[PDB]
Amino acid sequence: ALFTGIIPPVSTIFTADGQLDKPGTAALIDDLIKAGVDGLFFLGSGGEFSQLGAEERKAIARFAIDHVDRRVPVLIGTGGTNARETIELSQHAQQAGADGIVVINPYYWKVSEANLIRYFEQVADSVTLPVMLYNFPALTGQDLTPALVKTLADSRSNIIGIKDTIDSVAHLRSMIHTVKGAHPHFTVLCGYDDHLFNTLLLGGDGAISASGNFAPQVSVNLLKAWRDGDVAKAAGYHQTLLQIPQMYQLDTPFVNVIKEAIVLCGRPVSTHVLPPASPLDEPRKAQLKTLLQQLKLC
Amino acid sequence: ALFTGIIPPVSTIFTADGQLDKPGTAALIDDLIKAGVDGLFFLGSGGEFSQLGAEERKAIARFAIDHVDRRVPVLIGTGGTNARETIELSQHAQQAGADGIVVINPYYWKVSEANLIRYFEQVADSVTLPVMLYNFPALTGQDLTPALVKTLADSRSNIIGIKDTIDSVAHLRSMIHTVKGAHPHFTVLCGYDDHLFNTLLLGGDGAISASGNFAPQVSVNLLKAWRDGDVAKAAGYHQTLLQIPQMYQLDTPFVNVIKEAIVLCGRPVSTHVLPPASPLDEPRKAQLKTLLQQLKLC
Amino acid sequence: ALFTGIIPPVSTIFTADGQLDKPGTAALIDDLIKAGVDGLFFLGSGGEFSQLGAEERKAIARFAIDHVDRRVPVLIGTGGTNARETIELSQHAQQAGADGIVVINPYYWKVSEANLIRYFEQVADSVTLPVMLYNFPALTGQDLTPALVKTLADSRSNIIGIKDTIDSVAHLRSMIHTVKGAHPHFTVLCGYDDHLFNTLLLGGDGAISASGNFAPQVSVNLLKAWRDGDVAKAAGYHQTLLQIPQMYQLDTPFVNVIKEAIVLCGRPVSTHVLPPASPLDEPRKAQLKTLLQQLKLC
Amino acid sequence: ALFTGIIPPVSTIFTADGQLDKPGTAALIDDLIKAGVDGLFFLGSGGEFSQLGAEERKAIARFAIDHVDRRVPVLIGTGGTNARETIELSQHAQQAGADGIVVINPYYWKVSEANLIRYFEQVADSVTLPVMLYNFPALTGQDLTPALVKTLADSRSNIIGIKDTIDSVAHLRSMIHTVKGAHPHFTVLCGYDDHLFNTLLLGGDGAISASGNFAPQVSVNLLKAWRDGDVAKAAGYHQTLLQIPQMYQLDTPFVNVIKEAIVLCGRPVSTHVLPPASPLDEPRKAQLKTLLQQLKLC
Repeated sequence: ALFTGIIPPVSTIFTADGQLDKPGTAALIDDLIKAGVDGLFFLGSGGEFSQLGAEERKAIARFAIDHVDRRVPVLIGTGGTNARETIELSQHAQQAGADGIVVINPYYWKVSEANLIRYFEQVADSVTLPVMLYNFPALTGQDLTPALVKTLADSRSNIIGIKDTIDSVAHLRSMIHTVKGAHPHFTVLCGYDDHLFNTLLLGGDGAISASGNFAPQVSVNLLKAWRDGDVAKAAGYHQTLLQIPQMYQLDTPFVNVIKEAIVLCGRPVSTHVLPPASPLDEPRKAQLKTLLQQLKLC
Repeated sequence: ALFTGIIPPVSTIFTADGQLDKPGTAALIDDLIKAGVDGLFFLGSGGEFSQLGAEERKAIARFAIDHVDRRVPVLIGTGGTNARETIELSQHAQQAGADGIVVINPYYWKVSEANLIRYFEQVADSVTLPVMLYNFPALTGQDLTPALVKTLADSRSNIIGIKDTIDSVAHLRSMIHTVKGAHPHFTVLCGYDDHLFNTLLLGGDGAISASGNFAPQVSVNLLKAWRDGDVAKAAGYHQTLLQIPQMYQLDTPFVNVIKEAIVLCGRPVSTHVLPPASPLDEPRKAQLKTLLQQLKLC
Repeated sequence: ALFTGIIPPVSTIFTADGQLDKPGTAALIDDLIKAGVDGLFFLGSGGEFSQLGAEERKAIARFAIDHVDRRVPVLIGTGGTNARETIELSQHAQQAGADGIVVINPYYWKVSEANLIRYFEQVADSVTLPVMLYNFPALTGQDLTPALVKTLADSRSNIIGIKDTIDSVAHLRSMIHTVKGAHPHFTVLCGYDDHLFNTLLLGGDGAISASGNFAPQVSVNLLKAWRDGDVAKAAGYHQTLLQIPQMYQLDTPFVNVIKEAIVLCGRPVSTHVLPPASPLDEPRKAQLKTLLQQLKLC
Repeated sequence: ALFTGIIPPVSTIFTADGQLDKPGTAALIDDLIKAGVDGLFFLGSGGEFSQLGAEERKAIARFAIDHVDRRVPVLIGTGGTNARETIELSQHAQQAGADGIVVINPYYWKVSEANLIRYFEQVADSVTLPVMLYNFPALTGQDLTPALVKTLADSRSNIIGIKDTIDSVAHLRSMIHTVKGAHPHFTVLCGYDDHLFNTLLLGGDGAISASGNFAPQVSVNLLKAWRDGDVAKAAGYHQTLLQIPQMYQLDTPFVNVIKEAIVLCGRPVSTHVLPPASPLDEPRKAQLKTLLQQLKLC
């Protein structure tokens, strides 16, 4: 099984001019690797892919992949509405030395199931790289059901996992049973912090979640405990992870929260986010601080 | 009141290599002007804006505005998820000689109301051109309520109309009462064929709907009858417009249907559509044909 | 085709004790018959069926049927969540002299399609009377799709119509094509005032809508103009019907608004509504009056 | 803090005549008490309250309370759509010897926030008994938000808890923070098996879930291990509770499954369920058995 464990959706750090902050992004990558994460996912939802252009995405992926310099596995999110661009971005990631790609379903038109299967088979066929599906139905308006994912796993041997982003035990349980019952080594990662423990107890593989950025040690330690057979210890970390997502309510989009949390937990970076996101105000920044306090994360 | 009447969401015609087909899209523009439409909207949902890159969108806008050569008012859809690019596209449209822009709300993240208002005020401020809002909640997953639209119309004097794309008499009626009650010259256009008659009877302004492409005369004739005070004749056309939308069920996305309907109703163009959309099969094409024949549209 | 034209969902008039007001309900019934309605529907949604017990419902139906004394067709709404109670109420309706029953799908559990079909088949089999289905998904949380309705009409020859209560041209168009395509005399009635004109133009049969209570003449005169082929005259009435539904926003539930409109339009009755509905306040009554005045309904 | 811990939504056992099976129901009640549950909740969703009439409900409550004979706390589910009936049933429960009532929001009309508050306030004023709210938005179409629940707790001091029936970590977390932050001894009980562990870790109080009927020891043993500070032993039971809910997919509604699981697990009763539920077929009963085998529940 590929891309198991704790794989944070890394924030892209920008300067006040809205340009890739290389020193800041590099420093975050290095903090993460040292914290013992199992890989790194650039240009996910939290990486701000949907607010960046194609050439910015390429320059960021290239910088990120080069800086990681093969210390851990690197995933690049290459999805969008423009299918020709998805292929372009996917082929670029392979060429640039990425280890896999993460592909969201098209999220403007909710395309027919025939067109959807066709779309994923086309992007899978454009690269020799492993492909991770990305389900985030709150944003897309179109669920990748366990049956559809099994159909895709059946069709293409490089479709090898899913980031399932949903506040639903049922969806995760059903994803694991249906897809991993057919394909034991297909990887299921939850996209929310507070589902990581259940995902592992269900037979899934880890998490790609926001708190990987500012509190990686919690998910890293939970995974270690679980793999060590120390379930009480794992549950202690899960208790923290249960409370973290309160902070995400502070703004929508909450990419600003995540970066402000990185700063508060001890890594000074610029916290600039791209429009239509906006800076987090001082009150809500203070609120974020007391929440991290109250969880001993800072 | 700007941009009233019948304003088709013009299909972008592509060659089989997926490049702008210039003769084909010129031919379509010319068909539409001659059919007596009150304006033309390029790069809406049916224009395939979400499947095109920024530089493609610019070159298409340029070609289209140029070809129209001011014979009617021209609208360009400049929206997306990347707000910096929306501003870039909006400024390009103004520079290229468009008469207005149409701006959909961001449709990946469903941004907070504060961020949404801020987004629309920033793009409105980026141009000196009139701005039409674009509501399509079935695709965006975020409705632009009548109260929100009224707030925006209050905030910016260049936010001057809305394309309201919803199968809902209540939404339209409430959009007209709430916004036009405050701003009598604010333009409300429905985005569905089968609501044009109701939109007019409610005190709204016209339609930007797909059948504008292949059966413009029905809408143009309805509007002429309505403005002439001949309501039985308008309702005659409405009866045809009530039935047209059956064809949109044939595929999803149904941009392929619209282009095949252009061909069947007498204008030979490539049908090529961009991925993730795909060619309409011979069976559903035959179904389209009997439907159009049915309605005496070919 | 059974139960076509204008069939008001008659309000049940209650004294302040919460008991059936016989003189008041009688007076309403007689006004409606004199107005030229094609039938009367008791204990629909606007009839407060879900706020009444089985024995109260039996008493109301009996009173209502006897008072109509066969001068128009009578429908009784017999649905709920307790299916044994549905059969009891449906058989009582036939025994009491009703001409048909109107049955909503169960609206607590959204029961499986197999259980749903079985439910409608058992109730249809419990009586020898015409059975009209009732779709109201905003309240039930379970749409009766055109396909399912067609399956039910195929299955049982006394399943002969539907009240389709939805603000959707598509749902009404599709119900007409799918079900009436297979069953030419299957009756489709819209449940909203502002869809009556479109329903008739689509090939459907009439309406069961709240405004039949306080402004029956608008719908009655629309239907008459349409059957006379005076479409312009019909569309004039439709313009009033387009506007009426702004009053239903004044409260939820809005049975109070409907009874207050009855009084305002010239028929003094108790306004009492059953819990959890409550009295309309004075300011909202004043708003309602100016609306009715406005539309020259009083 | 009232009604904490494990409180099964007791199945109502019916003979094939659709009548209360007193020996069967009494045997179930005794198994549950002997298993060490913290209380018993009759006429919840799984108790078929919505398929029963007022007088049937009174007879069941009375029988249940008398048979329990004060050995554990007894809750009666008194809600419905008919508010007058709710008051009747709520007052009867106090009179019959119940320790508390559990009241769902009205589920036909989604009544205004003002009507809803008034509703809960008037049922809580009709009794001197503790009142538990019941949130089940998948069925009701109307969520009881943490803010509304806190408003109700602020308003009436006998409104002392909630059954929150939702597959959502966020809704449970936010209910606990909002309501228990203002009212430390307000009880939050999850309605799903697979949320019991999370509910306790969040600072909530227990569960009312279907598996309390056929596998009460799993929840009882989870709660005991947690209160003993044996978190690893609690997590082991949670792993079973994670997997149990695949059985509820076997039918909708799934009250049949629950009764068949009671039989399979060692207690022979009528499985009769009330229409529009139906018998579980032989294939699905076999599936259920292999699920219970596989979790060592029988």
